[PDB]
Order: sequence, then C-alpha cells, then structure tokens
Amino acid sequence: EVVDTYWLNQYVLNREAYDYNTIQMNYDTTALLSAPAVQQDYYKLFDGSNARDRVLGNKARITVRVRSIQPNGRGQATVRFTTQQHNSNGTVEAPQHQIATIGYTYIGAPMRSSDRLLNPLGFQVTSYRADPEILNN
Amino acid sequence: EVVDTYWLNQYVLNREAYDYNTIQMNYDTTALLSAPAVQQDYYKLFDGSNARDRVLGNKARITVRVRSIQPNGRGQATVRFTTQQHNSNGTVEAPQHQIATIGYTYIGAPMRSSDRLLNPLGFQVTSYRADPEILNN
Amino acid sequence: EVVDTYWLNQYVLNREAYDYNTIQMNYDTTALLSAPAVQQDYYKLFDGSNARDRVLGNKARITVRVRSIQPNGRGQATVRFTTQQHNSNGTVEAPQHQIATIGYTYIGAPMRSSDRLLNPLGFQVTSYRADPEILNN
Repeated sequence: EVVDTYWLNQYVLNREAYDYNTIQMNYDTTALLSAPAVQQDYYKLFDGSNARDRVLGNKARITVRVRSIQPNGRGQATVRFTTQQHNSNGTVEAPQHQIATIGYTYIGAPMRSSDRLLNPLGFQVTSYRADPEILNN
Repeated sequence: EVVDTYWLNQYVLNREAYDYNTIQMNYDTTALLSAPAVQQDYYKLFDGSNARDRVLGNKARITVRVRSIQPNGRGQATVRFTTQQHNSNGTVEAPQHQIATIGYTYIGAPMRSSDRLLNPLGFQVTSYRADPEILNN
Repeated sequence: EVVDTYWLNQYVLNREAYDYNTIQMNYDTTALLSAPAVQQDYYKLFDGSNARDRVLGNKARITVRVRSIQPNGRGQATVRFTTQQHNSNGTVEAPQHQIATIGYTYIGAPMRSSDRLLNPLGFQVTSYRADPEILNN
C-alpha cells in the first residue's frame, strides 16, 4: 500500500495538472507510467482545437493535489483528489473535487537512463478514469 | 543504483530549484528527505535579508535539471547537474553547471500519511555540498 | 584549457577539502589523480597524531572552492582558490585564500572499472604545492 499509493498519487497529480513551464516533464512522466492504450488517451488531451496546450496554453494553469488513496484489490485503487484553475490575471476558479479509478501493474525496471531515473519500479497504468465528486454532504 | 539515483536526483532538483508557486512542496519534500542537520542547513537558505524567499521571491525563479548520477561507495554518490535563472521580465540568465556530493542513508518507511506519500523508502541525506563545475574543456 | 582546468579544479577541491562522511571518495579520487610521489605526500596528511582524520575527525569539516585556473606552459597550471572550516557547534572560521601550483600529465585511460568511472582521461599530478595568498589589496 505505501509504494502503490505513491505511484498512484504521482500519476494522478502529474496527469491531471498543467503548467506550460513544467508540463514537458509531467507529460513524459505520465507516459512513462502508462500502458500504450493509456498513453494514447493522455496524448489526445493535448490534440485538436480544444487541446490543453491551446485552452490553458500559457494563460491558465491547473493545480492538483491528492487527499487520499486506498487500494481495493488486485491491481486497482481509488484516488480522491482536488483540482483548481489559476491564471495570468491573478484570479483563481473555485476548486473542484474528483475521484480517479486506476487499474495498474508494474513492468519491472526500464532499460534506459531517461526512464529509470523517473520510474525505476516500472509502475504502469493499464486503465484510467476520473469522474467529478458529488459533495452530497 | 537505480533507486538511489532517483532519490539523489529528486533531492537535488527540489533542493536547488525554486518557484514561488511550487516551493512549499519542494521545501517540505527536501526536509522529508534530509537528516535534521541537513534540514537546518536547507531551512537557513530561506532566512534573513538574503533569503531565497526575498531574493527570488515572486520576481525570479530557478530551474534545475540533473544530467547524471553515479554512486561511489557506502552511502555516497556524485550528482552532476545544471541550473538557470528565469524572471518576470521574460529574460533568462546563462546556465551554470554544478556538482553535488551527497552522503545518505535510508530510515525506512515513515509513519504519517503526509510523509509516506512523498518518501515511502525513507531516503535521507546526512551530508550535502554542491560546488560550481569548472568547464575546463 | 577547458579540460585541464576541470581536472585541476576537481583535484584541488577534493585534495584540500574534508568531510568525514565523503572523504573516502575524495581520498581515493585524489590518489587516482596523483603520481605515486604525490599520492604518498597526500596519504601522509592523514597520518600521525596531527592527522586530518584526528584533527578534523567528525568534529570539524573543510569546504573548498576554486575561483580561477589558468594554465601556464607544458604540464603546469596555477589554481586560485579559497578554503574555510565549519564545525559541530555550528560555527565557521574566517575563510582563507590559497594558491596551488600543479605539475601534471595524463597517463591515458586506466584499466579497472573502479578507476575509469572516476578518471577516464588519466589525469595525474606529478608535483603539487599550495601556499597562502597574501591579500595585499
């Protein structure tokens, strides 16, 4: 649980977050921690006219933080986290709450210096979804 | 070597780097990966009139990247990395080259959710120094 | 000049510096970058009742940084550097200024993994001295 929750946290934070200035590392890291199917789903978020690269670009940024992760089975865990948007005019949008479900495995140590210094454990997401949390409190 | 080089990289990058917007996490992470002696040396960099918080503040930022890490013994490794300063006027200072020497151990898994989700392995720096690299090429 | 100044810097810094925690690497590195005559002069600094290992031990440490290196001939260069002593009570002694004169050559690549990963070029000091700088400014 300790090791898996770390990877699940780092995966969600980097995947969901955005900053023009650091995204290249978060982008490559997310891919490094994703199965090709998952990598493609992720890559597509930066494509077309509605691309994160065009919508947020260098005008707005996304901050992500994980509150709690609890494994529930055989390659599966639930991640409870929040997200918020900041921008160039100094304003901040109200924070949203989201929950990710992550299917995962490990593929063992990678054999490239550019990969082992980022994901030595071989963490890999095989399935991913994240829905809005409804705060029925 | 794979696991230790990761921790040594993340330690140096977060320790040496600075961004008003993300430093609270890098600051706490550095402390989490540092022996109290080391933590104090680090904390002091944010103190007084020459504090990183006042010198860089929200006017300038530091970008750090590690090129190569090679362990050399019994709790000791050499980290070769670069650093550069960016600012609010859109300018960039010439990059500098530096080499860190890190003495380290591991203290095992921590027993707080706020620590295990950042340093589950227990990485801890017990000694740290970083000098300018002289590019006698 | 670029390559030689690097080796001259790394040699002086590691030779003159001291930290109980990292000295084994600096010690072996210095020897790796020294002619047997030079290695012996160096080894002797850790011998007897006035040994660096007993004087500094784990109570005090030496920090060394090189300001400038300028080659002057046929296997010879001048290294301008500073040094300071720190200790366990949290105090720091006033920094001193020193100048080293280094006679040197290269012996080509070494044939042991423990040597090539530290001195692949074969840098070797054949003569060494360092005197106090008199700041007649």
